[PDB]
Order: sequence, then C-alpha cells, then structure tokens
Amino acid sequence: GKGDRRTRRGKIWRGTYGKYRPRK
Amino acid sequence: LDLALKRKYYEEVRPELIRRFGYQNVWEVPRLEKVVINQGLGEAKEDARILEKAAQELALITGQKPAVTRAKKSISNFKLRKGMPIGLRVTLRRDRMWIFLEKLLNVALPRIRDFRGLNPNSFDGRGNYNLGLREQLIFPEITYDMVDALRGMDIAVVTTAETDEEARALLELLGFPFRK
Amino acid sequence: PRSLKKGVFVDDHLLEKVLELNAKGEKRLIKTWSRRSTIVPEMVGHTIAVYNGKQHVPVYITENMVGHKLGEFAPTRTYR
Amino acid sequence: ARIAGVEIPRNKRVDVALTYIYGIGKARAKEALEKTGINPATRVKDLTEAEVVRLREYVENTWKLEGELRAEVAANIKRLMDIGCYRGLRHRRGLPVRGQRTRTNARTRKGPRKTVAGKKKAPRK
Amino acid sequence: MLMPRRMKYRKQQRGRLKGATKGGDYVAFGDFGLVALEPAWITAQQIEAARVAMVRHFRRGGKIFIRIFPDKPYTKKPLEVRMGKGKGNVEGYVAVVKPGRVMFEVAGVTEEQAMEALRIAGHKLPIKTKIVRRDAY
RNA sequence: CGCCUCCUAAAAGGUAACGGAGGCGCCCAAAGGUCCCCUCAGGCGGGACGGAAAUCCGCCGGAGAGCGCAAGGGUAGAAGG
RNA sequence: GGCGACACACGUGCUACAAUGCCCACUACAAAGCGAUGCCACCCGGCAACGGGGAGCUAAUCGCAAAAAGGUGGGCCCAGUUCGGAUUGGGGUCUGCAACCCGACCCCAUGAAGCCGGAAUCGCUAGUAAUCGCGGAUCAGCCAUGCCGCGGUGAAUACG
Repeated sequence: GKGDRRTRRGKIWRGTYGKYRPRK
Repeated sequence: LDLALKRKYYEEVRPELIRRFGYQNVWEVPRLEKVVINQGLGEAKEDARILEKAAQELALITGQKPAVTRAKKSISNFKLRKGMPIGLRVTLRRDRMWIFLEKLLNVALPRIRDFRGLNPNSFDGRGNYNLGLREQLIFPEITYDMVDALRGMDIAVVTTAETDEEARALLELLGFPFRK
Repeated sequence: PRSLKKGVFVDDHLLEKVLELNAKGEKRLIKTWSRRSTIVPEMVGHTIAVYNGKQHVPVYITENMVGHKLGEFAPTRTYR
Repeated sequence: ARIAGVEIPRNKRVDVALTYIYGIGKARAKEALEKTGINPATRVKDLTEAEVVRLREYVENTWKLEGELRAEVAANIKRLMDIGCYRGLRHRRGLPVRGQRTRTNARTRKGPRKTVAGKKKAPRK
Repeated sequence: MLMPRRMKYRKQQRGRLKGATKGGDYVAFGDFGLVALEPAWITAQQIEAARVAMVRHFRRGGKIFIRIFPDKPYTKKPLEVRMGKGKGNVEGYVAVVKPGRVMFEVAGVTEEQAMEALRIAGHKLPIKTKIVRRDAY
C-alpha cells in the first residue's frame, strides 16, 4: 500500500534500504 | 467406565484427607452435591425458525435431551420483543456428568482463555459456585462444527462443602491455580 | 527507539550537584533552570524544579522510567 | 486444533491463516517453518498431526501472544500513570501518544467529528 | 429563607372527624419536659410562630426536641353552604391534641434560658406548658 | 337517577343524606368437567452477552406473590400454575 | 515555552476504496543532471539499517545507477478481502554538543476508515490526457507527498 511500509511498494517513494533492497 | 475419577479420588484422594486435613470420615465429607447447566438469550419467534435451529444443536452437543423454557410476552416490554421466551435446563450426577467433564477438564481447558492462571475465586457462600462462558468447538470431538451457529452460555456446579473453602479444596485438588 | 549507546547527553555542573548530596548524605533537595538530559537514579525522590519558559515545574522524580529521558515529566503551555 | 489459547484459523494454508493473532506479525510465521520445517503450501484442514501438535504447543510455549501480549500492552499504558508523565497524558486524555500535530486530523484516536461550533460575526461575511 | 411544606408524601386520602378523647402521652427522653393544656385540634401554623423567638432568644443556639405528627386536613368551605369537593382540606393540617400531650422537651440550657424560653413558646399559645424531672425516663 | 367493594354504621342483623376513596353493560370453548404434580412473591450470594430487571443455584422467608377486569373477603390440607 | 498551540469550517497536493487488483524470484531500454576539502565502486559484521575497511578521479574512464513501470513463472478467489495505514508500543540506527515539545530512518507487533463522496467546482486538443519514473536549488541534519527539472508507455473527442 503506497503510504504504508514493510514492503517494497511504499519504500520506493521514500527510497529506504533495510534488509529490503540491498544484496548481501 | 472404571478409570478416571473413580480409580483416582478413591485410591489417592483418600490419603489426601488422611493427614493433610483431619475432617473426620467419608459419609460425612464434601463428596459432591449436583451438576447444573442452563442458557439464556432472547431471540425466538422472529420467525420461530431462529428457535427450531438454536434448539437443534445445544442439547445434542452435550449428549442428552433436556427440558425447554420459551415464550412469555409477544409484545413490547423492557428486555426484548421477538417472542420474549427464555432458555433451557439440563442436569446429571452419575457416571455421565463424570465422562463429559473429564474430557473438558484436561483437554477443552488447555485451549482456553490464558492457560497459566485460572479463576478459582468465583465462589458463593456455602457449596455453591458460578461461572460464565461462550464457545462451540471447545468440544474435543466437535472441533469447529457449525459456524452457521455460535452462541453464549451459562453453567455452574453445586457441592455439599462446608464453605467455598472446600469448593476451592477441589481447585488445587487437581489444578486450576489461584490466578497468579 | 532512542540513540547514543554509551556517552548519551548530560550537563557538567549537574554531575557535581548530585555527586555530593549522594556522597555526604541525602539531607536536602535543590532547584533547576533550563531543560535537556537523560536520568540516572543517583537522585530518586531527590529532585528539583524545571523553570520552563514561563515558570517552575518540579516532580517526585519517580524511578519507574528506570533511566528514561527528561521529556516525560517536563511540560509547558496553555489549556482548557 | 488450537495453537494459541482460544483461537482457530481454518480452511486455509498456514502462511496466511496464522497472521491474524496477537504478536503474530507477517514474519514470526517464517521462524515457525524452518525450525519446525512446516511447508506453508499445505492447508490447515489436512496436515500431519505432528505439524498440528509439534506446532500448536510449540507456539503457546515459546513466548506470549493474545492476552499476555494485550496485557503487558495496556500495562505500559497504565504504568505511565506513575505520577503523570507527558506521554503519560494523551494516554489518560484519549489522544495520539507519539508526537505529531493536534491542529489537524487524528479522528482515529479521538473518534468521529464531535463538531459543535458557533462564531457569529457581522453579516458582511 | 424557607417556603416549602410538610404534610405526607402525597395525598393519603382526604377526610377525618372529631372527639376530645382525654388524649395523654408517655414521659419523654430529653431533659426538661413541657406538657400542654386544653383538648382540641392543632395547626402546624401555630408550631412555627413558636420556635421563632425560641431560637433568636437562643443566639448561640439553645437546642430542643419535639414529639408530634400531622394527621388530616380541615373541612371549612370557601363561603357557599355545604358539600365536600376540594375545599377546606388543602389549607390546614392538624395533629392529635392530647390534654397534657408532651409537646416539646428541653435541653442544653438549664432553667435560666430554657425556662423563660419554654414559657414564651407555651406562654404564647391558647394554653400553658409545665414541668418535668426524671421519673420512668 | 340501575347495580357491585368498602368506610361512613355508634362491634349481631339494618341505617339515610347535592359525604368519602373507587368499578361493571363484558371476555372466555378454555380462563370450563376431571386424575395426577408443585411454591411463590422475595432477600442475600455465586456468576457470557447480565448497569434494578435477560437467566441458573443454594440458605433463607407462611402467604405481604397468586388467582380475567374495582374492593373487600379467601386462600399455600390453593380455588393458586 | 514558543507562532510546529485546539471545540470546529475552507484550499491544495498525497493515499484506500482494490481482482486490468496481488506479492517473490530472475531479467532489459532512457534523458537531465548533479562529484571537491567531495561523489564514495567493491567485500564483509550484520537477517538488515548502518557500520568497518578501501581503491578511482585528482576530475566526463573511477561517483549517485542498480533501476521504475515492465518480461517472464509461480502463488490469490469481489472478501472492506495475500486490500488496506491510521495506529500505538518495543528494540537499534546516524547529522547535530544533543532531537519531550518536532529529526529522520533499520527491524519487531499493531488494521479506523473505506464497496467512490451530496449540492457542486477545476486542466486541456495530442503527445494530449494519463502513468512510471530520476535528478536541482535550499538544508549541518528534516515530514520537501512541497517547488525546479528529464524522460520509459501512450488515448478520445468536437455538429457547431
């Protein structure tokens, strides 16, 4: 949900990182 | 049967009395008084089909056909319109009360509202004791079973007990710790 | 939440004031001005005031918070 | 069967089902399929009684959920009545307990719009 | 201030009669004791008028007890002639008038303030008040 | 304005009057004939949805509950359900 | 303290009404930028954020960059729902001397509202709508969904 979090759907228009986006 | 309470109470709950507390003797101690079960709602002759069904399960669930109590004021009032009936009544005190409860004791119980910490402080003035509840699938056999149904309920036991001192003697006689 | 593991955020004079009273006997209490800083039980019930923008706002300085910040018991404004 | 106290999911695969309890996040479920080895795919209805039990109590034992959670939950709330902390207000004043702006929304902690107004300027506006 | 009333919680029916019946009463409980005179009927209106000077005679207070009870309205019609309707009733509430009926008894202040106080009160009505002691209580 | 309860009515029985506090001109096929059965109202207390009051149990308590609709009388060896 | 105050009423952008919807793995294409006492490849602690180390340029080979929507294949059953974020708590993070009032973010548990909103009122003729996208200035650090800006996809309609 574009306005929530703990997802890569809302974290985009925000540009976070977390264990959700990196690589290793 | 011949197991459970029988070769339990009478084989070991005897020497519980021996030294632990010197009451006196058998014929003159808190064996048990009776076994009480009832129900109350309101809904009814909304069509009366609300009554044909509720009554369809309640009793069979318990494994015995009891007596019925419905209809009083087919008009307004204060505490419900739809017929304004009542509920019902059922009772035991033989190896039958003994069977259904042993199964709800160490089985239906575990799957309960907070395991470690029962409620053994809901006592009367002598050998009376009252508790309220609401369930259907707590029936170790009837797990789930008719979601098309559901409804609340009210049950309580009665004992010869000198006071709620011995009603609580049975609390930790077999378990149900004082809510800690 | 919160940040800064070890050396968090304190004063300097404050280090002293407590020290003494909790070294040579509880005895009395004190008073304070501006705000900011965490808390360490070297002063339970052994508190002061909190002259905010307007005026004072002292408290029993309870433990419970364990060693929580200052935000909790230090407020100010209008109302009603 | 009942994994958590008086609680029952049914007619659905494990991954989903579980997630509707107290302390049950969209992740604690995954911890309970690696050490338990349980495959999410299979539904509840059918599954080895090993998985049914070696999980059921597996959960209610490992820690706390419904009830025990909600309790320690409100406990924090009340324990902020100590003497009356700041975030110990909003708590005791039916209001948002984590800084924001009480000059706009938040009809989520208060309730619906309790309107009731009345300013009467001259009729030139 | 004061303006309300006191005459039964509500209606308690509306009609009674007469006598003389030699009244009576039994001793008391408080210290002093003032008996009455003349057998008849009593007007709560009279009661009030008494306690007034009674009290301001008692600047710091004074203090006294009372034994009685209202009973049933009056008859007297607003002019015409005779019947019953709703007249002569709701305008005068009476109580039993035992000759010698212990009206009030006295306390706190001995036969210094009390006495003359007592009097003025009893000294005022269409009768007289008298003494007490101990006796059988 | 004819009848029903009760005070008035002064203890049998009667007692009037532009006095008193109030009801009826029906309903009923079951509220009727009968053989078996219970107890109440309620007060405290124990308790899902029960704030007096949905409902259930125990101690208690002679009728103040109850009985087609006003009173009176009656009645729990009840007519009462 | 503080104009970032709260009994309510308006504007404007940002989201949920969901099954052309979903969420994971693997995969490919832009322009414009904008890198100095600065952009920080790449491995690793870490489940991760960060943090630790370290080379390029010495500045169009070294930096932000991998990308987005999307393709693939696998997994959902109009249920206010693998929908949804208000929402609270908790535990770590870092600019700053330090974040209660008001920081941003790492992860753990939280699910109102809402099946399209009355009377109404606004852009505009084609790359248009619409959509997915990245960067600028400013800012020590910021909720800047603001504002400047560059492109991946790409309609409809007009008597008068």
